Amino acid sequence: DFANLTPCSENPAYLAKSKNFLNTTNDPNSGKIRAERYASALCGPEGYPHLIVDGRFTHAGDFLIPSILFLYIAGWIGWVGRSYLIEIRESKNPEMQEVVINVPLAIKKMLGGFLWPLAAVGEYTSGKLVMKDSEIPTSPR
Amino acid sequence: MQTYGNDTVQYEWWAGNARFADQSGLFIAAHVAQAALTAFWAGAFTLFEISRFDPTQAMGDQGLILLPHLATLGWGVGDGGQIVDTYPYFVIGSIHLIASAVLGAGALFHTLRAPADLSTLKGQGKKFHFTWENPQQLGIILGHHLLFLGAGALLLAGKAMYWGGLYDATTQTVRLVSQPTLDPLVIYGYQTHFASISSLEDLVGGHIFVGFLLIGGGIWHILVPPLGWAKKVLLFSGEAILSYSLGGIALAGFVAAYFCAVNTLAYPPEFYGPPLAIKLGIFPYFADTVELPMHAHTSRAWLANAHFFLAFFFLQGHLWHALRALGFDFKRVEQAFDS
Amino acid sequence: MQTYGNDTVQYEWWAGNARFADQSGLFIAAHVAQAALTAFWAGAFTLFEISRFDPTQAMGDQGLILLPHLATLGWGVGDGGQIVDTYPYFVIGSIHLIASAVLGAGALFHTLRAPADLSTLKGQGKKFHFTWENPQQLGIILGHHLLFLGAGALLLAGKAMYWGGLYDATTQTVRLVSQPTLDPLVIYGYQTHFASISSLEDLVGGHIFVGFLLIGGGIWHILVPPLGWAKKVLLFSGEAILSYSLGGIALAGFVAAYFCAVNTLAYPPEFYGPPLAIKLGIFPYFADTVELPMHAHTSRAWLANAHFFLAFFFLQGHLWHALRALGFDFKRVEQAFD
Amino acid sequence: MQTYGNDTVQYEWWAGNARFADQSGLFIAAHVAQAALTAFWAGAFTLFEISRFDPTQAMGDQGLILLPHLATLGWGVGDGGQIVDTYPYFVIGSIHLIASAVLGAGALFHTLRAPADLSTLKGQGKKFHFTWENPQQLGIILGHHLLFLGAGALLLAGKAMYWGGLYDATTQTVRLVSQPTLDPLVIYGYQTHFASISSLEDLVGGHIFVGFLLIGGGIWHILVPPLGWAKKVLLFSGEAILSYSLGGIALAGFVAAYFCAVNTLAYPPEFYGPPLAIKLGIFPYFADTVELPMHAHTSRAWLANAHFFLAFFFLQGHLWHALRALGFDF
Ligand code: CLA
Ligand code: CLA
Ligand code: CLA
Ligand code: CLA
Ligand code: CLA
Ligand SMILES: CC1=C(/C=C/C(C)=C/C=C/C(C)=C/C=C/C=C(C)/C=C/C=C(C)/C=C/C2=C(C)CCCC2(C)C)C(C)(C)CCC1
Repeated sequence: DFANLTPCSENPAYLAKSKNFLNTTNDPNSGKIRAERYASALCGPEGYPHLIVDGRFTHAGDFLIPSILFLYIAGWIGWVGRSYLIEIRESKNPEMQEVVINVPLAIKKMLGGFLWPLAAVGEYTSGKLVMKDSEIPTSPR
Repeated sequence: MQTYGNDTVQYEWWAGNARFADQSGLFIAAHVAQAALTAFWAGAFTLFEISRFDPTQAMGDQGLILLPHLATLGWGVGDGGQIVDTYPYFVIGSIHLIASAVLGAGALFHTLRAPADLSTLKGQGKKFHFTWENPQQLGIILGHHLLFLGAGALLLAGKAMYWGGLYDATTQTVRLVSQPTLDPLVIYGYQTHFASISSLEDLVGGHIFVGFLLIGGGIWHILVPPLGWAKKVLLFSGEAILSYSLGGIALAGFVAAYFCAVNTLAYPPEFYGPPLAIKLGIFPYFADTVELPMHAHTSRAWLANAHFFLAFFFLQGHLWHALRALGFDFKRVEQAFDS
Repeated sequence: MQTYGNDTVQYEWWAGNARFADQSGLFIAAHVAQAALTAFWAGAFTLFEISRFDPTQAMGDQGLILLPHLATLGWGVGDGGQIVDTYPYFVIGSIHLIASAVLGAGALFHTLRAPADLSTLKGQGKKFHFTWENPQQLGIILGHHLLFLGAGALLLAGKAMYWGGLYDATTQTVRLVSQPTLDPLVIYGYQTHFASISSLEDLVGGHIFVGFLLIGGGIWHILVPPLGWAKKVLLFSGEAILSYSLGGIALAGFVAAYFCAVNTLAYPPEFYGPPLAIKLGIFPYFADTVELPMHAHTSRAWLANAHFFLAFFFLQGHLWHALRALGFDFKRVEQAFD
Repeated sequence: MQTYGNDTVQYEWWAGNARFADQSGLFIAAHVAQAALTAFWAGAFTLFEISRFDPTQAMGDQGLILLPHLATLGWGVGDGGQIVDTYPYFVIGSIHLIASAVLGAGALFHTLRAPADLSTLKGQGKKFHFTWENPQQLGIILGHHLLFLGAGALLLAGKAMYWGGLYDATTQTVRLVSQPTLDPLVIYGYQTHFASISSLEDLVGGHIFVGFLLIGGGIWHILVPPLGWAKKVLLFSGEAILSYSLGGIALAGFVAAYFCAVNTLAYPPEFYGPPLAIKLGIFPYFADTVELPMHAHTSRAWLANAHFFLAFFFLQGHLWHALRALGFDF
């Protein structure tokens, strides 16, 4: 319920501080736009937006929409980095392709990473994502 | 089902529904369970939102979609467009939910007890065994389904004329219609202004004219097989007939999304809300005219903006299967970008 | 039971109740002990409720569910509905405690003294032996039980017509139903508004029509066994007969949950509580009309919401057992994901 | 007794009373020693409670276990409150002490003079020999024992209206019940509301119908042998016949435990104690509603709570014998 978190539209600490919001960019109304945007959040006793991350879809834009947007991009960086590393491993000189990146091969993989979650599920089902424990270098216990 | 020549396509778990496309008995079992799940949603979510219904507020602003559908048919509505009876919504929400249990049983019957292929069965199930490359069998299936869609449209015309009465959004009351239109010229004139008809006596007469057309169309498809010109120009594969269905129901989705947002007759404003402005941004979306705050989207902005995306992603689903039916391997995209 | 592929399968202690499905003597001993435990609950919780009963408040809000059923019969009130005599409540719970000791006697008799299989007995013990492949013996068991259920429904209408009468809520007094219902057109029309009944005279003639029907089906199943109409369409396995009874009692439990939410005559409002609007959330439930203090749900809401969850899980247990009887081993689902 | 899977078991010192279960002479000697200790407990603890009896105080607070039973029969009671005379209570316990010495004399008589098996001797003495597998003499023993309990209930009928009167808790100057409520319909409906009694004519009339049934069935078991249907369903063994009586005594003990705490007419709170209530839970026990002065429990509390635990341990003691008679386990 967050009884100790008043909304920022009815928070007197935020209302006395939103009129003195500074401009972060060259726009002279940057502090006014931030005052209207942060009014919909939940504020504490010091009039700053406290974010709720527990899983409520009312506060889905606090963490879940950052979570969905991050994991897509971070999955994209990991998947095209993994797929480039697999492709250059089959070449004559796999070592030199890491310090001297085959840039046309890199752009080909990086634009193909928009369908990484469908490619990750399919490669997990095919067994080419996860290696078996018998086929991996192992410490001597 | 498109196999690309390979007779032994195994299919993974994400494409696991493609495994029974050549199996007639399992084709029934998944589709009957779909109708079990469809009638369960018509039953449970009628009973879900009749518990959430507040009779003092308008049901459009509450965010309810199934009670305005039954209220437009003329159940539970008094003389002022309000809701006074919670019982006919409870009966219809119970009748759909019990019929979902009969369908949910018959799907488990066709999964377990009935054979996977109906060619093995002897009796009437051998006549029900359909193959995808048999056009004469598919028109019998199509003609019988056109009979029930024609009987459904005549039942709605029957419900308005005799078995009760429809709602009149102009006079804000439930009105029993009498003697609808019979001239074919006004229905032919309704191709232009289809979304602004504003007349019960032409809506029912249009449903009479399409009810007689679908039943007469189902007579022709049962009695007469495909002639041969349709076999030359249309494909008769498993994914090809699904492609025509996904394309056909995407066009019906786009019409019903547009008809929900601008028409006031079949979607009255005291049951649903104000007629939506056709906005467009990075996607087309029908926005609220009155713009009720706190993310309201008053129950016509949920019907119209879901039946556009579900029509768009069936238009994408029609394009996925028609490309598969015509012979595109879809792995040739990956070899196009290979070195 | 099922015997998947091969026979002589064994069951662990968490599934040990399935070992005596083929044993006729232990099948009696488990079921009679269930009736012993059921009649013990019908007797001891009649005594538990009357020790906790206070006549100052209403009948429904105190959390007593058994004594409203006897008060509906007319065995708790003489006038007003205040429940002034607890003597007919004491004779019922003492009889059910006596009958539970009788049913506790024969249940422990059939698991220690009588043989575990009745096929080794001679005389009348051979005639009581049954197996899950003989429809003629199963028709004998079903026909005799249907005679008892038909006599049970006739004894309610017989008591309502000649031995005191039922409690009628629209007049708030017990009355005689000496003029019964004998026209089956009104019973056939009662398929729709069964739970909106407001006639005690139409209800008693329903149980007359029910009780004359289940003795008609009781007589029919004795002298005529199941035949080729019923053998080809219904499986006769050990779990198959259980599966039909599981969904059969779940269908009865769903009606009894709905009949305990909107009825005012067979569930009077001063005995059980006010009638409930049918709500639905994550799961369906019957919420209270008014919120009683310290969230004490009324006995009508305690009966209807518990019988709904019992009938849902008995439908799910019917689905577990009908799948197990037909041949689904519940391991093909995981093998398709490979 | 039921030998566990063999013919003869050499029982140890701990289970020493299982050794004589097939011996007829020691069966008589041990059982009349139990009756000697029962008559000693009826006799010595009658006089023990007289020596600790103050008539000024309430009789229920002093833990009188045998005095309120003798006050119920009416041996010298007072209508003005406290019981007047003491010598009727003295002579009853003195008679039981005499009979305990007589029964204790028969305990040593059949121990030493008589053999362990009553078949070596003869001359109208072999008729007093029983075998657990023989039904005929066990019906003779059961028929003769029911004749005394039929006469024992008839002795209360002789006491109520030919040899005295019965103390009535309502009138308080006896009742002298001459013609009781001899209704078969009343006693048939009294199977359920037996917790409270409103008239002692139902008690005297109930003892008429019990005693005529007991002397009716007592002379019936004498004439005929046990039937084959009773032989079929009931095991005729030493531990089996013990299990049948241990079930019935534990059934009688649970009724006697319940009847103590709830009855006010034949158990009057003038000299027994105020009534109690059943406290369910982990230990179902009867707790006093009345407040005793310094950490005490009344006589009705002591009778009801002991007989509930004694019938419960007889119920568990019956389960040890009935499972052994059926050979199921241990
Ligand atoms: C509307 C929902 C729906 C419906 C009604 C069906 C119906 C069907 N699917 Mg299915 N499925 C669905 C959703 C659905 N699917 C989704 C969401 C997935 C992806 C997770 C799949 C993936 C899938 C697989 C992997 C396969 C099926 C197959 C089947 C059939 C299994 C029963 C059968 O023929 O017995 C006879 C079946 C067998 C002898 C072998 C299959 C064994 C079990 C019963 C498969 C059940 C998987 C189950 C449906 C997955 C649940 C997904 C979801 C509902 C939670 C049935 C006709 C199977 C099939 O056609 O094989 C012939 C098949 O192998 N399904
Ligand atoms: C009329 C009732 C009925 C009958 C006679 C059977 C009979 C049987 N079923 Mg069962 N089944 C049914 C209904 C029934 N079931 C229901 C309603 C369910 C749904 C949950 C199932 C689900 C089911 C499963 C999942 C399995 C069976 C199994 C079994 C067998 C052994 C059961 C056993 O040993 O119990 C053992 C009992 C326990 C270990 C105790 C568990 C207690 C849980 C926690 C529930 C406790 C009650 C809960 C707190 C609610 C209280 C309600 C309140 C009002 C008091 C036996 C043939 C087994 C079988 O056939 O395969 C071998 C098996 O695996 N059944
Ligand atoms: C409503 C309660 C109910 C009732 C009426 C019964 C009824 C039956 N159970 Mg039981 N059971 C129940 C609940 C119930 N159970 C629950 C919830 C469990 C899970 C803990 C089981 C698990 C269970 C097992 C494991 C076994 C039974 C068996 C027995 C039958 C004979 C017992 C006997 O004489 O042993 C005679 C037994 C033998 C000669 C050898 C089997 C050895 C096992 C370990 C003996 C277990 C018996 C035990 C006392 C039964 C109750 C279990 C538990 C409630 C204490 C009897 C008809 C037995 C059976 O099927 O007979 C073959 C048996 O094996 N049941
Ligand atoms: C009608 C009553 C009755 C009869 C005549 C018998 C007769 C028999 N039982 Mg017994 N039994 C009964 C009731 C009865 N039992 C009860 C009440 C119990 C539950 C406790 C059992 C449980 C039982 C067991 C567990 C055993 C028998 C065995 C025996 C045999 C020998 C007993 C022996 O040597 O005593 C010797 C007695 C003692 C050594 C005394 C026990 C020591 C306790 C702790 C003394 C204190 C008792 C108590 C706390 C005092 C409370 C005083 C208070 C009331 C004021 C004999 C055939 C034995 C048998 O057959 O072997 C397999 C055997 O082991 N029975
Ligand atoms: C109510 C109390 C009571 C009664 C009256 C009985 C009665 C009997 N017991 Mg005893 N006993 C009791 C409780 C009782 N017991 C308890 C609680 C224990 C367990 C500690 C025993 C353990 C016990 C044993 C070990 C045996 C007896 C035996 C005897 C019988 C033969 C005595 C005899 O003839 O002497 C003269 C003795 C003989 C002719 C030979 C018998 C063998 C020995 C010497 C008996 C003496 C054992 C013991 C000291 C007796 C007193 C036990 C206890 C009271 C101190 C006698 C009828 C015997 C029996 O069952 O007879 C076969 C037997 O061997 N008792
Ligand atoms: C084929 C298949 C499948 C599918 C299936 C499904 C998914 C279906 C569903 C089904 C269903 C889903 C059905 C239905 C049912 C229902 C129910 C079960 C319900 C219940 C309830 C009732 C019956 C009642 C109610 C009520 C009323 C009406 C009135 C008021 C009161 C109450 C509430 C009581 C799967 C995938 C799995 C697998 C494979 C095969």
